[PDB]
Amino acid sequence: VVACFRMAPLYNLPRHRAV
Amino acid sequence: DDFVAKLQDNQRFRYNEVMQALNMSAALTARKTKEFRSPPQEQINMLLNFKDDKSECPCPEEIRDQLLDFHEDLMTHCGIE
Repeated sequence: VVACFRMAPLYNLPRHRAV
Repeated sequence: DDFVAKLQDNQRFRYNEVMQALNMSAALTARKTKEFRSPPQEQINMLLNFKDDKSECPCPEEIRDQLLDFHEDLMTHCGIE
């Protein structure tokens, strides 16, 4: 269930997209 | 720039904590990683619930404080206050 739980973390995104 | 960096660091640390503690339960880990499996826009709309007192946001009090200070500085600069 680990892969299903891990879908799209915000911390993995680049800084500008998160900004 | 720095607010989102602190938020990202905390969201990574909390994910590390939940991955360490996932062995405790099966369905409680489910809500806990609901946040991490949510789409990024929903994640950040959830993390930006510092206002009022609903408290469903899991972001810590200090990170709440920098945003609450910047917001009142911006309101003072806009003249609303």
